[PDB]
Amino acid sequence: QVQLVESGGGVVQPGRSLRLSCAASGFPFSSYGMHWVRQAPGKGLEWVAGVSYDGSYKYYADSVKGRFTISRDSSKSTLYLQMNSLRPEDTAVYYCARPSAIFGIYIILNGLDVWGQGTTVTVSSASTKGPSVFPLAPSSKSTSGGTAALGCLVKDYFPEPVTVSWNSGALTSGVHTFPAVLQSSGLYSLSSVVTVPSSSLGTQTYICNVNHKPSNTKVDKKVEPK
Amino acid sequence: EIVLTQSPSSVSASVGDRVTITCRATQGISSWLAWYQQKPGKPPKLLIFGASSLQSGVPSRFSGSGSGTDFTLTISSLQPEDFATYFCQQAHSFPLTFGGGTKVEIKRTVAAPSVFIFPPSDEQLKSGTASVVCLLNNFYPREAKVQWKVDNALQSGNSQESVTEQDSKDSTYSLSSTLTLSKADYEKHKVYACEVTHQGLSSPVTKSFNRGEC
Repeated sequence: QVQLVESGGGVVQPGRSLRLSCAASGFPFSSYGMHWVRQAPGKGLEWVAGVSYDGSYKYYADSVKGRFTISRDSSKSTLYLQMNSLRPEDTAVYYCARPSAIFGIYIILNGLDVWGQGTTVTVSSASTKGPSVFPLAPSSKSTSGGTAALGCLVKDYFPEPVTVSWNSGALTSGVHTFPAVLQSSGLYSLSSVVTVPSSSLGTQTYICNVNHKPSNTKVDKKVEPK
Repeated sequence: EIVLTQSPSSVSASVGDRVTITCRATQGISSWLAWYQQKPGKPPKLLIFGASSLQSGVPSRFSGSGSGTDFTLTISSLQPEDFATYFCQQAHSFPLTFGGGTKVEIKRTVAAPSVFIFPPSDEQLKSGTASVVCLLNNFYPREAKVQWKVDNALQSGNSQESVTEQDSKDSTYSLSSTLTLSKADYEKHKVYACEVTHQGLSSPVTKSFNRGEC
């Protein structure tokens, strides 16, 4: 009922601009102050900007002063965050948040009642690139055995994310798809692994399905022992 | 600028346990401290404001206390849906400030990792770069040390690590380590090894292959 809908995120090269939007519904919008909060991947929460209910007073973190501009539109019940001179340090998921009232009293400084779903901002000089997919072949140092491990190296793609399934979804037990790491080149790389019984090798085929929609890339890599 | 310091950074507990998280401020914030809950992929969720006032709908097992500089969040009996990250927030003054966060994890018995090493594929070798991957599978607790060695030479600055969350069925972790070399460097040496130090191991486990077909 009461919710904040966000939009405007995306991938942008360093030094460019972006404008975030937060549309409110279900509550009196222009009675509340409003805040923008961001959270870098793996990091914690950081407040970036706030504005009073009437738009007369605006507050900024030191990290964004002179660069970010907060504003609001009462007719549209919409909150804005104009972000200029973006740098990779600004890569995060951005939220709009509403300070909680205390028994009818609207205070801009309180715990944050309601949060938007978030919109992701990526600041990178990298260009869209499909992943290279390499097999992590299962091994042996005898002929028979117990449980074997095989996997899929999804390397050098941009931007996030890639989806990985095994045998078109028929293989889910023992699967670990690891979070991507950001390499020095600016491209991402992750690996998906699965543990199988050693009797399966040779009899059962293992196919790793990698989809990267930003580049319309779809790869089916069969992983067999060398 | 007021800075908040949460303690501890993480805690492992079982369902039914009593968990106590503290938040310390560099200045006095009277009673303008809020507590949040966050699960991966979702926005934060307010639990406490005014340092003791429960949000509407939040279970009564969540209690907040304290004033001035020292504060405390308490969960009187942990429930399965309470394993998440918890943040304190200061609302005494601008700028608004969050604590580093406290992650409450599922406690279980020690589990030693299964270690696997994977040589680079021949398809990648044609591109001019080689990636050796090492897998640590289903271990607990999370603390582990992976050291790469090539011809017994300890590597530095050419590897990256990635860890999953606790598995939904056995509460263990898994870890992937990727050593990245140039093909010329890779063909220049023979034995590639992955050394794993974990408290479930009496001695470090090393897995190794040697380049060729061995």
